[PDB]
Amino acid sequence: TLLALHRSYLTPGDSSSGWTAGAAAYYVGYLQPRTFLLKYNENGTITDA
Amino acid sequence: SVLNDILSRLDPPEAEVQIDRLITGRLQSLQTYVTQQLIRAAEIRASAN
Amino acid sequence: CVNLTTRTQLPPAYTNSFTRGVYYPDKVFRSSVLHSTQDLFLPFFSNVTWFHAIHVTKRFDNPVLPFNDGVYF
Amino acid sequence: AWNSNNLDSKVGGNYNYLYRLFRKSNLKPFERDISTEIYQAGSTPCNGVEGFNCYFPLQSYGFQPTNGVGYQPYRVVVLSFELLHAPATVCGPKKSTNLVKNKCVNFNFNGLTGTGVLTESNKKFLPFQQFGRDIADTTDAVRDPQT
Amino acid sequence: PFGEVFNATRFASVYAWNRKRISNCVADYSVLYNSASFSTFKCYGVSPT
Ligand SMILES: *[C@@H]1O[C@H](CO)[C@@H](O[C@@H]2O[C@H](CO)[C@@H](O)[C@H](O)[C@H]2NC(C)=O)[C@H](O)[C@H]1NC(C)=O
Ligand SMILES: *[C@@H]1O[C@H](CO)[C@@H](O)[C@H](O)[C@H]1NC(C)=O
Ligand SMILES: *[C@@H]1O[C@H](CO)[C@@H](O)[C@H](O)[C@H]1NC(C)=O
Repeated sequence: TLLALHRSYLTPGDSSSGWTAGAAAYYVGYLQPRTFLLKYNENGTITDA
Repeated sequence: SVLNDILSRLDPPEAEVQIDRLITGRLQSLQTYVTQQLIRAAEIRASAN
Repeated sequence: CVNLTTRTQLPPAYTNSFTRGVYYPDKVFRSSVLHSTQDLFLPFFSNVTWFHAIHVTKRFDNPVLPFNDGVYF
Repeated sequence: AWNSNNLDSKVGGNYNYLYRLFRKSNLKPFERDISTEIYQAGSTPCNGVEGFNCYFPLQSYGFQPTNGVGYQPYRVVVLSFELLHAPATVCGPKKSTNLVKNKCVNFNFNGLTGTGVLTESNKKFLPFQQFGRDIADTTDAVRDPQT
Repeated sequence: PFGEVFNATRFASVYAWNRKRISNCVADYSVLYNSASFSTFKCYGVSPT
């Protein structure tokens, strides 16, 4: 993942230590082949599987 | 699977072979349904009696 | 290349993801019908590994993760 | 496939085209490996020596004008395509016709052939999906490309 | 762009073949067949005509 740094005046002022990034999060889950039963709504959306 | 697709994308000579497998299979499917129906019909016939 | 300093090393935190990642398998649209498709999907109730880029002290981590046979982010 | 003998005949000679002789395992279908290495057989691996039991990855051609036509080089192009996966970008020379509604007609929509009365339908196709199907997986609705 | 692939300055060696993907274009396949300057035109799974 690419990252964002919330650089401010309070930081030292360099590329190695000057950063106050704060809160950030992500989840990674691997995918594998499986058989799924899909239910389709009258409109067309998949309500549940 | 689609009959039209084979007809549309294959040569007339080429269709002797591809269509034949489809036709043979479909007759067997029809044959199974008819045979099953007669057996089911008899049970109903017995029930009717 | 430029670097960053004072990072905290901790074991990964894992949290459950359930009934998520279901996606339309293909272009066709159907109504009021159930169709079973053998398409790669996140298995239901399969563990996902949480990661933190939050400083809340001196915490910042964006480690490389292998993408094998489909990855969900 | 075709011959271009004249193009492949040079006074100096041509040897910029190379085919592999040896490889440890068979190449996968529709997969190309251009890695420069030398095949190694059994013991005493050459490790770049290209010595006994070690071979350079590819061998040069012999295309020459004097060279016999039968064995002379052919230019071969393979055209491969798959269908019905998605809307097809590469349509043929066919010219379109005006849409007819509520009358039975023979319709070829994006390489799909069937026969039925066509009528406007209320179902909400989400922008992404081109076709439609019923409970028994038979085409029920379509979106005209122009329309 | 059928022409660029068919008539080109150079043809790649087998070890590293050249693959081109053609999209969003209308191409008349029949004209290639019409020319008949190519010795082998075997077509598999699709009728050339
Ligand atoms: C590809 O090369 C062929 C063969 O050289 C070209 O076919 C010729 O085109 C010219 C100009 O249109 C005609 O006057 C000739 O009669 C054609 N045949 C030959 C053998 O020259 C073709 O135009 C070229 N380009 C493509 C198909 O894009
Ligand atoms: C589904 O269609 C109905 C039609 O009555 C509509 O009321 C509803 O808002 C639609 N919902 C979605 C998610 O499209
Ligand atoms: C959950 O993740 C842990 C990681 O240690 C793993 O051992 C376990 O098999 C996973 N269980 C499920 C149900 O995904």
